[PDB]
Amino acid sequence: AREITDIKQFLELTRRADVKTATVKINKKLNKAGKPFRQTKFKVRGSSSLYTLVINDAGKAKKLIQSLPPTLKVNRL
Amino acid sequence: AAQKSFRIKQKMAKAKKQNRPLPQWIRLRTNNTIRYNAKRRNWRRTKMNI
Amino acid sequence: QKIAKTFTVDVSSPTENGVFDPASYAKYLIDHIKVEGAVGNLGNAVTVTEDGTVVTVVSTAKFSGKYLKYLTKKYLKKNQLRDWIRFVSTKTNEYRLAFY
Amino acid sequence: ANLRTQKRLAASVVGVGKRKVWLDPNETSEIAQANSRNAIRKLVKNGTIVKKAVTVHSKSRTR
RNA sequence: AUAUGGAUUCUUCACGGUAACGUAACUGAAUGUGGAGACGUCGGCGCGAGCCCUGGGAGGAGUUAUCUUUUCUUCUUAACAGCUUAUCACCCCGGAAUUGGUUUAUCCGGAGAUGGGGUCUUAUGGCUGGAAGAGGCCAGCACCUUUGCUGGCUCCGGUGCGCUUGUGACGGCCCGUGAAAAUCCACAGGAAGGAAUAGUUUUCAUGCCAGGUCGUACUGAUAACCGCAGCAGGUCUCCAAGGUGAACAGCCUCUAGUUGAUAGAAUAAUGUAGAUAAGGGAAGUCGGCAAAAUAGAUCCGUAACUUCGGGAUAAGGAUUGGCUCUAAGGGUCGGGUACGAUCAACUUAGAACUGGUACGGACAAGGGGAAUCUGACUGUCUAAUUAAAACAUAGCAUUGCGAUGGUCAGAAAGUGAUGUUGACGCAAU
RNA sequence: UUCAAAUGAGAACUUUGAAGACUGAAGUGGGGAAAGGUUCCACGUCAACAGCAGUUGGACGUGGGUUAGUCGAUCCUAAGA
RNA sequence: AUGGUGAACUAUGCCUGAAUAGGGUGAAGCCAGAGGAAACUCUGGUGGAGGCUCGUAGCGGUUCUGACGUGCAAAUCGAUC
Ligand SMILES: [Mg+2]
Repeated sequence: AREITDIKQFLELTRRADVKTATVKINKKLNKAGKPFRQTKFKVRGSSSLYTLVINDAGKAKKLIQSLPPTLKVNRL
Repeated sequence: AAQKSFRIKQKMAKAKKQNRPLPQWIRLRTNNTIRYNAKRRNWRRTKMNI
Repeated sequence: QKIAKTFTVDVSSPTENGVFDPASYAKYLIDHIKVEGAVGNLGNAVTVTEDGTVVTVVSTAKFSGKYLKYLTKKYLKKNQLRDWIRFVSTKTNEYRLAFY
Repeated sequence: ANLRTQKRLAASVVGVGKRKVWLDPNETSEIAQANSRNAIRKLVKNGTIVKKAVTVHSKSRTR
């Protein structure tokens, strides 16, 4: 139920020792009428809040998929 | 009413247990005279006044 | 301003069974498409091209799929093709005729 | 047969009133077995319980 | 209960802004002060929300002898969180008459107006997270089948004296001025505890555990309640679509819900309810009882009398449809430091034409006048035979009493009402 | 109110479909308070009750059903006791 | 006569809630204008007062001395109000 903008905090927050699950969601959005893009949301399940980091760049989004720790239970849908 | 005290619902449970006809085998007893349930009560005929 | 929309009608299915005439259907659209409320006022604003399996409408003036359904349903009732042909949209502006 | 329960569930399942639910008269025997909401959902899917068309109130004369 | 990160200190317990004030925190015991809780009603005005109306577009359904780019229908976004958003209020500059600013409503300015620049409440609104993965609307492919699967679209606007509801700033009104506490916070105050190889804050963030007991179905009423009953009675309240129309009128329709009240056949008298009648027009009757007539709106015109406020819609006349037009009534953008374009409301007035002189065409809807008796008025009562000239009422007048009192209550009392009162009062007429 | 089908020994009255209507949003709609107490729902069923009927029912027989830290009570106080 | 029970109806006070279309009329306050020997008078707006008024819901219960009067009802029903 919260938003975070910096990628630096997401990588710190995903190793918070209370995080057990996280989801990756794919959304087909429309920025301009000339071309659609792919908007992916990275969500992490904290004990009290759900942090959603929204990434619009497809290339930067791919770099964040393997950046997550292996102990994290990542859901893709 | 919907919202009710425990006294009322407890006393309704008593009146719901008692609402059914006579057991069949009792009239088969030796020297039996009870022919039916004379204290049967229905919600449409007489009110409990509780 | 001058953007053109393309509406395609897939009449392939009912033409083999012999109950539909694709050539006449394009002819019917030309006379009855109203452009600012007039028949025959299609002064190159719209264009109906028929090639035997698909009928395409390219329009720069006012036009909508709900109009094209209205005209097509007008034709099938006129020729007693109703309860035999349905005007269906497979996807956006990709309408198709179903025989079933 | 008695299909008031079947009509009551169909109204609640399809989200419309009982005055709209249509029960197939020629398929009465099958509808009588639909004792749950899951069964009514099966019957709605295969056309045995069609919802209905709505009654129109046109504003053409008002416009 | 509790640790880490963060915050702070050798200038021991924060900084920045002239200021209104701001921030992620940023020691504060006893004690005291302040606020919230915490409050009427009506009137009109601004804003929001839902609904209503409506345009384009993407789907589905209906009509199609003829016409209809057509009629109906889906296009949704919760609690909570972050950022921003405010009428009012306030701060700094500056110093005002040729007074200015300004509201629908006339109030404010040398106790600092106009103006320029800022601060704040977050009702409310917008964007984003939630959240499209949900819901809605369609298309295609299989099946005894427990059944499904796969695809799309779910978008962008406009308007308003509209309806309902919330809210704001004001105004009117009062011999009426329209609760209490639990609880929550803040401030003043300086007890105590503290720093250097180290301390302190749990009003900052994150992290841990628990949240007992009783209620919860259903009706809520021409069948679940009360009326001896499945009774034409009674019983507090919330939401409220379109048209006509001033109207949560009357009439028709949409959503939703009913199609329940013993039926059948004939159409005598007499009934109950609804109606119409030539000529006359109250002669009927205790008595115009009953019925009829008038009736909406616009224009014209309106007496006696009067406490000057009324009477008054007095009385009395005209008009009223349809269609084709005409005129006026607005917003927002366009100029070196008069006008033009675009967009959008129904409102009024006028003119031709047209018809079996019709037109508030159904519904809806005052009969009027001249007088006498009586009650001043509004209000109240004999539930189930009397609604009145009765009672009340204001106003007027009188009477008792200064508290060891007046009036009244109590078996009595270290008892009570007025009395949380004090003659501009309380009591009795 | 009507036509037809289903069920049944039996249908004016039950169910389903169709048609014709009404309530017309200060409703014959959707929720509650007081009151009732199981009337709610399913199955079986018509001796009695529904002032005709009855296969139906708020009837009869047998059972099922009410899940809270957040909605209430629980706390405060008012007139009062 | 003695001792009890009732304000679930109703009467009055107090406490806390809740409800009440659409019209007509047009009070104070305010603005502008006109006539003016001054003094002052007049006109048009604005505004939205009243135990005002037409009239819904509501509350009531005037007349038909209507229906009914072994009723739907131990007080109801319709119209009028
Ligand atoms: Mg002079």
